[PDB]
Amino acid sequence: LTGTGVLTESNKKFLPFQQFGRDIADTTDAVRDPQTLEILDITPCSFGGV
Amino acid sequence: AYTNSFTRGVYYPDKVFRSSVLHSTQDLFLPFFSNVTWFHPVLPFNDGVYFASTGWIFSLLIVNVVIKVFEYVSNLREFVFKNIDGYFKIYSKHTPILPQGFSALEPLVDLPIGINITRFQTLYYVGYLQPRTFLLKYNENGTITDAVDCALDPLSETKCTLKSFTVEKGIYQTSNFRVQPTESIVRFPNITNLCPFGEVFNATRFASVYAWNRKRISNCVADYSVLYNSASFSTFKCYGVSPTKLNDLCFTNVYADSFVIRGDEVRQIAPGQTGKIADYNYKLPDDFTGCVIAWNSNNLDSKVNYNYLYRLFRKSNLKPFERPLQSYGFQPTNGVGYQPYRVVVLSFELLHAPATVCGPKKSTNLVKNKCVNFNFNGLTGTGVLTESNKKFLPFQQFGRDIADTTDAVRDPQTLEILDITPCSFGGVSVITPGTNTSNQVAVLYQDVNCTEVPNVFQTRAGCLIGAEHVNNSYECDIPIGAGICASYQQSIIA
Amino acid sequence: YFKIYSKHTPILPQGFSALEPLVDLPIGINITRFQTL
Amino acid sequence: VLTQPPSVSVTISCTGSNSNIGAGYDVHWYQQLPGTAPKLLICGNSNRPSGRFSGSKSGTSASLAITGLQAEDEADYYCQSYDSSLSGPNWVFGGGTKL
Amino acid sequence: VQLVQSGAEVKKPGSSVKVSCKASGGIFNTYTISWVRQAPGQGLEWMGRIILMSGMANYAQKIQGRVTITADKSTSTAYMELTSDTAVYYCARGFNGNYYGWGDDDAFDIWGQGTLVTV
Ligand SMILES: *[C@@H]1O[C@H](CO)[C@@H](O)[C@H](O)[C@H]1NC(C)=O
Ligand SMILES: *[C@@H]1O[C@H](CO)[C@@H](O)[C@H](O)[C@H]1NC(C)=O
Ligand SMILES: *[C@@H]1O[C@H](CO)[C@@H](O)[C@H](O)[C@H]1NC(C)=O
Ligand SMILES: *[C@@H]1O[C@H](CO)[C@@H](O)[C@H](O)[C@H]1NC(C)=O
Ligand SMILES: *[C@@H]1O[C@H](CO)[C@@H](O)[C@H](O)[C@H]1NC(C)=O
Ligand SMILES: *[C@@H]1O[C@H](CO)[C@@H](O)[C@H](O)[C@H]1NC(C)=O
Ligand SMILES: *[C@@H]1O[C@H](CO)[C@@H](O)[C@H](O)[C@H]1NC(C)=O
Ligand SMILES: *[C@@H]1O[C@H](CO)[C@@H](O)[C@H](O)[C@H]1NC(C)=O
Ligand SMILES: *[C@@H]1O[C@H](CO)[C@@H](O)[C@H](O)[C@H]1NC(C)=O
Ligand SMILES: *[C@@H]1O[C@H](CO)[C@@H](O)[C@H](O)[C@H]1NC(C)=O
Repeated sequence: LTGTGVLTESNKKFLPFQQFGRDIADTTDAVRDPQTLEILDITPCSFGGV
Repeated sequence: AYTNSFTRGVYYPDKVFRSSVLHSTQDLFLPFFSNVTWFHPVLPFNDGVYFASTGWIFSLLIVNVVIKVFEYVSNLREFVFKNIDGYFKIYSKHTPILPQGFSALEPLVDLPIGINITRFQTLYYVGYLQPRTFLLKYNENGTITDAVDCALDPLSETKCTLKSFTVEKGIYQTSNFRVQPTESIVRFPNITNLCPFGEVFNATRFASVYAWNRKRISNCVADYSVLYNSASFSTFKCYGVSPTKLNDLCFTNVYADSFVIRGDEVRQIAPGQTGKIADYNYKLPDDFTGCVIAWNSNNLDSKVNYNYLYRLFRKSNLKPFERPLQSYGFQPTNGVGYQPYRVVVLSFELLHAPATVCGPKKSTNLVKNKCVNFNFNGLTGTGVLTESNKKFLPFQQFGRDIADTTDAVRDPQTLEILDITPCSFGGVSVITPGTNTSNQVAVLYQDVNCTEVPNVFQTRAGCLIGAEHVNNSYECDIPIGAGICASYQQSIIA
Repeated sequence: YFKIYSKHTPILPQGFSALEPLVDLPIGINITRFQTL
Repeated sequence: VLTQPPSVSVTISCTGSNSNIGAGYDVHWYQQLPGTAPKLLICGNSNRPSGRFSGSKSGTSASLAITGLQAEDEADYYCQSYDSSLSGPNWVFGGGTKL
Repeated sequence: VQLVQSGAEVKKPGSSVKVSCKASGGIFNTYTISWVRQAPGQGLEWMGRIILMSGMANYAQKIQGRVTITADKSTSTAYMELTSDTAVYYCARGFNGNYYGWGDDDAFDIWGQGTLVTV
């Protein structure tokens, strides 16, 4: 499952069978690291008007 | 024996973590409060199966854990078995103690098998899954703590509509109501205009094959039924078209070519054939479209008959449809290939002109005061047909309203005028007191008569079912419309 | 289709009147000239 | 009745008369395996259904050609044609040849 | 198309038999049903043909007067029945690849299982 952004440690807890999570608008919010199983949050890369 | 699956058979539809969120999903679920077969035996497998107990064979065999078809090796026992796109999915949970209380089943294993199972055996409750929409409530830990079957009843529909497990008092539109057609009718003018086939097939005098005669047939319907079910046709064959489809197509013109030849000569009146008739007297083109009909006409021709002529010599070959000599001399006593056959060839002409020759149009009876699919003399529509009080001019077939929509039609057989009204439809709304006081609702069908909907109060706004009508006025609470309000007392009143 | 429309009234004169259809003939021919007899 | 050789070890002949084969009428061919109904292998002069075979007419005779001693096709082969004599239409099957 | 016939049965000699045949496959290109019999050790014999549309049937002269064929459109069946041998009676549809309908140059392409009748 693809995406782009900044990966940080998550404080969320996934159930043992869950691989990634989604927010209210059904957008990927977090993923599980498939090798060590830590949960990583995905934040957007900053952008905005200048 | 059956039991009540109060709140069971729900599973996590995917591998996605959700938290503190309400989610609407469509998947194969066991409906709430279903009839689950209770065993103390081979079962069907459909879209998916719910199974519970207090090994399996699907040949996919699960024997406690050894799974073989492909091979894989790894209180209330609650399972779900479904298979999609070749994957056999097993869901499972084990709990202490069908019982009450909601619980979702976690995925156990996804098996990439690629097989279609329709039966299974167990070596004990069996339920079935089907496409339904469920609302799921997740907690902070990603666990499903509750669920709503959006198709179970009107309150569940309201909860799904509002994306909430709690409903505030008010009136909400949750779905539409629409009356479906129950029958289908087609109506056409009762036809008397049949093609003069009698002068082709039931005539007394025929031209001989060397100079055959023809009729031009127009402005009629060809009742092919009369010809193919004839009591005496020895052969009947069509080229480019099947006899059973002739009534569904219209030609510009059809022509009936008739002549007399001997019995065994009849196979020459066909495309691709050669011989004394095919080349010298009646040439039948290889691109011929039409039907050839022939029969034994001995009784009306043969004599104890040097009448019909054909040729033995012609300097050059004939081209399609052109029209030295010898007489046949038909005799009452001969073999089947040597008495006379009467032959009629019906050619089918299609060109850049209005079609003129069709088959008869069949009609159904007329249905009134019910929703039907219909077409009157070719113009389609749907709705309820009633007697009209309108008067059409003698040449008018149907009428239209201000928005150029069919309003009425004339019955093509009896010429009465029928109005077309729409099949009722409208929003269906749920009138509910807050969930914090009561969990019962009244349902309003907008602009629907109560007699056509399937404690009923017919109002101007629509048909209100489940609320009772009282003669006491009150300050309004949940407005319905047209001066009517509803509230909760110990039941819902209007 | 050769369409004929027609009406017959007692008595060009003034006054509006529409002509009702008389007959629709499925002929398939192009006419560019005509004669009255 | 159409005349056929009792057996053939190749081609299967079928001889009639000018009232049925020399009449121009189509001669169809069938292969009947023991235990079941006959299967059509030739329609018309030499057309065939899906599923090695050919044939032709000459005078009042006709024949079936089978090429290659494949498997053990020890079927009873029959010819069929329309007969235009007697006092009415009838269809005639040949004596039958064992291959 | 598929043509299903009756199973085997035994009658007393001199009595009558009715053999059914149902063209359950489609019935969309079937205009006529023919009956052919085969005595044990013998070739095949045409007995008759019925045109389903018209209800008319022709028969082999050798059995004329003791055989009838009935076409029941409503069930898509043809009944072959005899009055007063131990042959197998086969049901087959007529077919021609050059034209639709029926004639003299057509052929029996799809055959049923064969119903034997013995005494
Ligand atoms: C990744 O490899 C480590 C060994 O360093 C192993 O302990 C761990 O379980 C593996 N992760 C997965 C998801 O298999
Ligand atoms: C289960 O089936 C019985 C009839 O055997 C019926 O009376 C009962 O109402 C059904 N219950 C449910 C929930 O469908
Ligand atoms: C389902 O059965 C059909 C045969 O009717 C087969 O072709 C298809 O591949 C099967 N489905 C799967 C996922 O294998
Ligand atoms: C969520 O998990 C924590 C353990 O970290 C537990 O204490 C808490 O009760 C759980 N929440 C619910 C609603 O069960
Ligand atoms: C010919 O006339 C007979 C009545 O003698 C009738 O039954 C038959 O249908 C007619 N055939 C045609 C084509 O009109
Ligand atoms: C329909 O048939 C009846 C005979 O019952 C006849 O009187 C009526 O005029 C026919 N209708 C039309 C439109 O021809
Ligand atoms: C709502 O629920 C609370 C209990 O949590 C109850 O005290 C309150 O009276 C209820 N309100 C209404 C209008 O029923
Ligand atoms: C409902 O239909 C009946 C006819 O069965 C009619 O008498 C009644 O007035 C109608 N009521 C409404 C509100 O349309
Ligand atoms: C309202 O009053 C009428 C008499 O005018 C009576 O027939 C009817 O039953 C009453 N309805 C209710 C709900 O009390
Ligand atoms: C009009 O004339 C052309 C020849 O110029 C002809 O092809 C066409 O079909 C005619 N129109 C109609 C309706 O026949």
